[PDB]
Amino acid sequence: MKLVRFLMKLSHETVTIELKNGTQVHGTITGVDVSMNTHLKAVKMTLKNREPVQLETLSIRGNNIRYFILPDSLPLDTLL
Amino acid sequence: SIGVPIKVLHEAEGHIVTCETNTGEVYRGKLIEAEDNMNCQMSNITVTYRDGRVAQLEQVYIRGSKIRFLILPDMLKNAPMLK
Amino acid sequence: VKLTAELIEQAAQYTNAVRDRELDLRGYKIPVIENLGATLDQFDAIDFSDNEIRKLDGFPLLRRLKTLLVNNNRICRIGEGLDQALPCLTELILTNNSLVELGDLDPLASLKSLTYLSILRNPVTNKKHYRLYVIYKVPQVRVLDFQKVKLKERQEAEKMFK
Amino acid sequence: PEELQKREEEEFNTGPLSVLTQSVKNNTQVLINCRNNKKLLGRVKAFDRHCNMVLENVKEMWTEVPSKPVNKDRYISKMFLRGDSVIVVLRNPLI
Amino acid sequence: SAFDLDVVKLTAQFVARNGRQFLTQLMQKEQRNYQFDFLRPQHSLFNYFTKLVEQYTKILIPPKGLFSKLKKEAENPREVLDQVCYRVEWAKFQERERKKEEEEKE
Amino acid sequence: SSKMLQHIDYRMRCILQDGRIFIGTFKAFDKHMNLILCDCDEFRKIKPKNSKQAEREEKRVLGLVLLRGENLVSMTVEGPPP
Amino acid sequence: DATVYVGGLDEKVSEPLLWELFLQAGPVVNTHMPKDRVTGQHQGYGFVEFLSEEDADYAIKIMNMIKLYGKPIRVNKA
Amino acid sequence: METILEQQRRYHEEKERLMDVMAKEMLTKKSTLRDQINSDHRTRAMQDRYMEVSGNLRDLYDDKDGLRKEELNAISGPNEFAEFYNRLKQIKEFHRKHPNEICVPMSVEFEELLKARENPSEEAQNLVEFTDEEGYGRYLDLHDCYLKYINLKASEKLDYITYLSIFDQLFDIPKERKNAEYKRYLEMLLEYLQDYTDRVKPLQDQNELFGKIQAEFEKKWENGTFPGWEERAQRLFSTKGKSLESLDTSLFAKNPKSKGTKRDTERNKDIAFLEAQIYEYVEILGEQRHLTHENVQRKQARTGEEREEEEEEPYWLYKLHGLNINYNCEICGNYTYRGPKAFQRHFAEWRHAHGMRCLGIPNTAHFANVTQIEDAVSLWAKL
RNA sequence: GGAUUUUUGGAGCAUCGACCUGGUAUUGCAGUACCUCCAGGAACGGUGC
Repeated sequence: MKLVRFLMKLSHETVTIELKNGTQVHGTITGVDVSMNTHLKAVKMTLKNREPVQLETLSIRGNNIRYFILPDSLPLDTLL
Repeated sequence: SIGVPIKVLHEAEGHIVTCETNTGEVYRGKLIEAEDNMNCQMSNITVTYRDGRVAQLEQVYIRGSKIRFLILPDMLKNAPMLK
Repeated sequence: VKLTAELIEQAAQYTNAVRDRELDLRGYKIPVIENLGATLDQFDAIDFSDNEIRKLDGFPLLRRLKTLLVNNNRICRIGEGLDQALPCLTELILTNNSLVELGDLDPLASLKSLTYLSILRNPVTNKKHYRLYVIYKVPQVRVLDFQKVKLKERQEAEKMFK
Repeated sequence: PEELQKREEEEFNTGPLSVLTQSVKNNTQVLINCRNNKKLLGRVKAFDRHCNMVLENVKEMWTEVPSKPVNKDRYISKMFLRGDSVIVVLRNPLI
Repeated sequence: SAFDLDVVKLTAQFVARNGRQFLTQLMQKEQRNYQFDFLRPQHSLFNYFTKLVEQYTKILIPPKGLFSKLKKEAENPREVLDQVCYRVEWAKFQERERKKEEEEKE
Repeated sequence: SSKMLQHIDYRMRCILQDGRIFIGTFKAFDKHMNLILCDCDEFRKIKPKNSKQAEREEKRVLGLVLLRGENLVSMTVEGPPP
Repeated sequence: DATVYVGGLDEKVSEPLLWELFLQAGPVVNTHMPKDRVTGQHQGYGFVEFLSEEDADYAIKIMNMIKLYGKPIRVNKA
Repeated sequence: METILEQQRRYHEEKERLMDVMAKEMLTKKSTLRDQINSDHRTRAMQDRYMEVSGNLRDLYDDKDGLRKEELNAISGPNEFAEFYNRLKQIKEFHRKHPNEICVPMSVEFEELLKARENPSEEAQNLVEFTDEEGYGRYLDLHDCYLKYINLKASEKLDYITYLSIFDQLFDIPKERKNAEYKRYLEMLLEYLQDYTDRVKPLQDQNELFGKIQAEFEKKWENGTFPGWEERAQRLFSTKGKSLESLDTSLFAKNPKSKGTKRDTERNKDIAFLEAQIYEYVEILGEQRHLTHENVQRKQARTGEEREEEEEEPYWLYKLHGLNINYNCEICGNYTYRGPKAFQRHFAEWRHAHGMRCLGIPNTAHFANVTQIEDAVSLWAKL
């Protein structure tokens, strides 16, 4: 099975998406598509050796995201 | 189908646009014909080579794999496709 | 009518002729400039034509601003904390003001990144040695009242008031 | 359909990702190398055809130069890694 | 109604510093050609003027802040919570007494 | 869903892969993460390369800009539609 | 001044019945009974407009002890 | 300004309104834990505002002792009152009533039906001080602390149950060394536990509890709080025994015990204070830790579906009938009518009769199609 | 939805834009890359190696 369907079934979860170019955005993921497009609201983004800025809304692409970090209160058996 | 930025880039042919390469070079010229895969064919192009040295080349063709951005002129801002 | 955030949110913000973001606020007659922090540093030029601002003060911390247009007003006094709020100021348009004394331009030398200034149509320019005092106060300004600085004018400014 | 799912199961059990099938058989920790020189040690809970892995109780270690670089590492409870940044996947690590 | 309220507050402040019931700073003002309709008890504003005079008299207490400082109401949240619980218990007792009076009337 | 079309024609800032940020009115988008930013301005930070020099960001306005999806990293909202 | 409001009437009372009951004290020029068109039932109130204000006041003053269907009907000036 | 008369009475009225709002909040019943926590936070904010108002009113007594000699004097009086009445004799052209003299503090200390929040506490939110895993004081988040302990220990042989069993000890032997790098994680865990204890009970006096904890750490924990029957007296900083009380008193002021060690009372005093605060937070909030351990055991023992369920908790009718057509009726105050048939039905109505009775024209059939007042007057005069 | 143009990896030197001084011709109606030339100083900055 594809792993995009497990990531698409995530709403109102405070996750942390680490991008490829040293960027890490931690926030509540509000929308996910089949192309791994992560639309989050009220997130905090920290770049490579930069100050963590805060944004009201962010839309990270699928090819620009490198890794994801989910909370510990998230079962993986029901999402797969 | 065809995308709306792809249709905006195809409708911008015949005017002076400015494509940007992946190595930092910006080539500004008259876009003769465009493609759906961001292929920019421009005449009277001005290459910069990421150092400001703008040389005048003729019949340049930049592929869509290295095309980072495409500055369109302000005359196409009132297009009905963008609404 | 006082200036608030509703007057700044309903104003027309677009691209000016100098390829910069400018918000038009002409025809308001605001007696005091306040609550200008609603732009979230998304503008580079602020126009304040046809205003009744008696003192140029109350400016929030804006780093993206690079041009100030305070022409056609009645500004008699100038604020002192202008360099701490606009560190990237480059253009200053203070034409048609009520400046009479030469000490009003003494906080205006606090801006280190200022290179453009306009103090035309003012009673302070009618006094003697006004341009020499303006050159000796702020040496970083390169264009004063649509005129470039001179080396002989800089020598006369460094020689005078010794 | 069912035949495509059976072909995908055969390609996951007998193909190159069969060592990844060792990650879901005995729940053993695997070592995955990233593009930013960060080695992640941990078992894989879910996988796909595009090498997208779901790691549980993973430890990500890397070398950061302040001199001599130190082995600064972190421990995540649950994480997801895309297949584009995966370089080398080791089934049985040393330690 | 701000001027009438200010005049009533001034009358309550001038009447609270009196040394007698009839020898006040407002009884002599009635004979000094000063029209004050709030001094008569027949008006509806007299009930508010009496409450303002009672508040001005309670503001001159020795634990009201003239010669002493309150420490239980100003430096003890537990005492304020106990006072709020006692006020809630008194309100519940008053509601129970009102319910008993309504049941007796029924 | 339609999460990408909800922020259409607004003053959005998209971060590029090279570190630059293009702020403009994103009027048109596509499935390939393309963006058509009218009156766009691109800002790129420059390295100080010294001990006492500060970090500056050169910003240049281009107008209508067609940004592809291979260079765009993340897009954030910055300002309401005028 | 010549209109009197009658309240406290049941829903079973009709407008010719109210006109015949109001005719015992004086001739009523007009009788308006507001009722809901969705349900077809009256609201228990009506307006009787006579030819003069004195006759309407005499009809409102003499209808203080009227009982219809066990309910007392009240008359007020409107 | 009447700072002793008007300002003190205003502060007393504000304190009485705050006490009445606190009594109305305490008398009302609660149904949820988050709403009760928000009500407790609003009551703590109101108590802090009342304490600030009492501290501001308690300092307005310097000039009162000098003004009480002139205020209580019977020789003065109506002269200054007549001067103040002449000063208050300005223009009364501002015809506007202000009923918000006492109703505005009553409405500011109240809540609405859509949101049970006060007017100073309208911007307060329970999501800005507590996480989703805590549950507004129901449980404690210990995943990040367990991850930090697993990163510091550099071993994957410690699960959540083992970390909960190691964290449950108060006076037992520690799992790591006292002079190691575990104290930097223990200080952060104590700072998190102190914020969790301060967030679980906002109505309690945190300053008095901190002063009592500091007094218990200074007077008791620094003088041998754990007696024995080397085992008679133990030191928390030096981690060494003592034969008797006299030897411990002689070694308490020693040179290795003051600053001649790496775990003396000079540098390792803050770590000992953080350990004492963590022990006090574990002893005071042991029931919350037991509830969090039971919730973690219930989440670990459940399946995937049970964990997912626990984690989720018309123009045609207006054009054919002649509607939407503006018609002016000058008889009934130049009213508007949206139909000819509607105007013909409203002409023989009570409103048109009441409009025509003002001019003196009786309600007849001759004035049915009359619109102007002059034409109706001419038709009434012709008959 | 995984195989060359966009979404599961290639992973001190060269040049341009300015800053300040003198001579020099054009006084001209357009939506434009750019925009006369020479000489002197610079202790201004970006890009790749």
